[PDB]
Amino acid sequence: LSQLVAYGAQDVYLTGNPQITFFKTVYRRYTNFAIESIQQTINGS
Amino acid sequence: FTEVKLIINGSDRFSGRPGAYFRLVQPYEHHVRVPSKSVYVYSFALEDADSRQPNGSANFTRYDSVQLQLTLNENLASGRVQIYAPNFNILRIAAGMGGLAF
Amino acid sequence: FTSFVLMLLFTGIILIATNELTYNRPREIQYRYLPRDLDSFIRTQEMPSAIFSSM
Amino acid sequence: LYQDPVWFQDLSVIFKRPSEIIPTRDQSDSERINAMVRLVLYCSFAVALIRQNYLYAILGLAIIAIISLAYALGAKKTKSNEAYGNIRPYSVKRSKKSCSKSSANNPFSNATVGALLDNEARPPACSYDDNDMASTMRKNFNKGLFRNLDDVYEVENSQRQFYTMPVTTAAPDLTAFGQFLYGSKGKTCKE
Amino acid sequence: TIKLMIMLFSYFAAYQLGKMQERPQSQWPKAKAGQNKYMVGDWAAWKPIYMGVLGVAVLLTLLGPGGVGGGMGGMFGGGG
Amino acid sequence: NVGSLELNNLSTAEDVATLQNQLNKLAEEKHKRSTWKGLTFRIAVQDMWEALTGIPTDIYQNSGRVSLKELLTRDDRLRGLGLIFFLVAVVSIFF
Repeated sequence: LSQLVAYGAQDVYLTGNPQITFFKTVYRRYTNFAIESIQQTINGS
Repeated sequence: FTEVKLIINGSDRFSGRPGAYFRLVQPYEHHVRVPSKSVYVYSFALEDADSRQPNGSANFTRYDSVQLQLTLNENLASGRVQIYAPNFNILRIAAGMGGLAF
Repeated sequence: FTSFVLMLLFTGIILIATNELTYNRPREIQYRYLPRDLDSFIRTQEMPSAIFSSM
Repeated sequence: LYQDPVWFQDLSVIFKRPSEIIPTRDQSDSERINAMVRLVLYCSFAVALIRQNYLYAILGLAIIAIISLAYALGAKKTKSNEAYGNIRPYSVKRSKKSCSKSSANNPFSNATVGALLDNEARPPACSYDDNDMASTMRKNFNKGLFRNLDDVYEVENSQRQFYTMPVTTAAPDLTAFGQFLYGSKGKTCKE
Repeated sequence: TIKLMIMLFSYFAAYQLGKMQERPQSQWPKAKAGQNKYMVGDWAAWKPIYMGVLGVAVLLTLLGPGGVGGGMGGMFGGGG
Repeated sequence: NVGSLELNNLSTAEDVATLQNQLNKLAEEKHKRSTWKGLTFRIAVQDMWEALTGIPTDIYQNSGRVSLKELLTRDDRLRGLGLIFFLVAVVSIFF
């Protein structure tokens, strides 16, 4: 997290900051994941 | 003390002198105040109470043997003779590190 | 005999002076500031998508 | 962990410290090249001294450059000299054993998931003291991490917890462990 | 004497089967029972080396971006 | 849209400096081009300085225990051996 950071042209030249209307939500596209719940074994009475 | 003498490496540093000299005269001449109490002193430097400037010193690191002779009065109780010797050193500070040089 | 090696070094050292230019090979890449709006957008965004990149 | 004696190649000035070796035997390829260098240097210098024309030494240096350049450029990267298990049949001559050097993504070469990434067969991370990889490991650990400057024997940022696991390959190499506990003893009494 | 001198080296080149070399792996140390030898570092002596090591560590920290913070603030600079 | 991180600039720079990174690396580019241009064929009088740097330092390189040939000669020293051209010219004038 402490390393110097910079962007290439592909994240600057080929893009930009779109203007967003309060009332037009643009939702973020995200990674694919799933959530499970399982029991762990307890060692000790 | 009726008489006081300092001996350095077997030799007299000064001729022995009466205790009164060391109690009354020496601090008159060399320090800020005369104690008026029976405190005996001797300086190796001229005119001070630190005074924020050395006015001489005796380098005892070269004295292999130092003795001081006291001729005591005849009405003393057995006990302590507390001897102090304020001296100089070099405080040295560098790159975050402290310490005192000999 | 001696003049032979003298001329050999005479030409060889000029050859070396020609050769030496090849040694230093640094990479050049420049730095520039983000556009203000794009900079604000990047600073505002909360998720990074891809985790990290080394170049 | 497998260890080998020290050698070096003709660069620097090693060609004089273990001097008076001329021709190769049971030596590493770098040592064999060094021995050839010694042969050529002594031969050409002696020839130049016998016939004082001052050019046989030049030809000796030129052929030294030829041999060294050939060795430097023509090396074949197709080496898999990795020792594990019961057999090391690839070569029996002196050579440097393969090591998986510490990397930025894997500072301690613990083979957590790096083995499944690209290597498949990953050479063991060799000893802590073999090739100065201790300094590289410390540098890689102290990448992007700030110290409080109250510990010059740094333990404050938890060096101790991190370490190299005993095995750094996909398999524990159980055959070597068994041979360690139970020697082959060659031809035994029952045979 | 060319043919001869080269062969003299050839004869010697063949002969010196073997390879002497610098000690490999790691060097080792011997421990007195605790009488009769001087410690490697004076016990009073050991603390100073601690202290000596610090000089280097602090000097590295005179350039913040080059390493690890100090006891306050921070400092900037660079090379050339 | 993506985070790319540059680890170092030939000397590890922690992600604290902001403009020092630009100043340092601009100085790096300037030094690299200065060395390239003063190290190419086009030289005016700098041969004397290169030779005077070459001889004592070339000798001293062997005063260390070792010195790699990639560094005994290629550390701005190769044309530093250009003084041999001067000496052979001198002797050819003589001889």
